[PDB]
Amino acid sequence: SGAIYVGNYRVVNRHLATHNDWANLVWEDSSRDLLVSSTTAQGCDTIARCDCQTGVYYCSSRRKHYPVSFSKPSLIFVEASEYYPARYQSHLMLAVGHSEPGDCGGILRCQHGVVGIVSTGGNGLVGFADVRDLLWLDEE
Ligand SMILES: Cn1ccnc1-c1noc(C2CCC2)n1
Ligand SMILES: [Zn+2]
Repeated sequence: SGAIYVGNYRVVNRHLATHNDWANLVWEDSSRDLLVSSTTAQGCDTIARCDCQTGVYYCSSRRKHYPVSFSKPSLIFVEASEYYPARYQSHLMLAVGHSEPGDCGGILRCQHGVVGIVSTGGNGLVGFADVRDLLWLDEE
């Protein structure tokens, strides 16, 4: 679990969205595993606007932050997970590192702020849902 809190937006894994997130829906995309909902209190997070391929992500299943190199956001085939089938996911960035299903929502951050959240795992890779293309998170 985990979320990005930017302005009055809450960014979560679409597969972990609550009834409240769906009841207060701003934007969702099953092919990115991303859902954004509206918040009452404003958020502490800034969004990276950058093409950085180095950063640090939180791994809840290790209680650790790991510096990683990661691929640019792409359309990637992902093997079946306990929360999704074997399928293509878009705007996905891969690095070498530990990602279990409960790691989804852990933040990946660079020198420019929040890059994305853990979305995929297994075979010693960790996939992140990029949010740096979502410029609209930075206003309204
Ligand atoms: C409707 N739509 C479709 C694709 N992207 C959007 C979207 N992005 O931001 C928003 C507005 C910004 C304030 C909430 N909608
Ligand atoms: Zn950056």
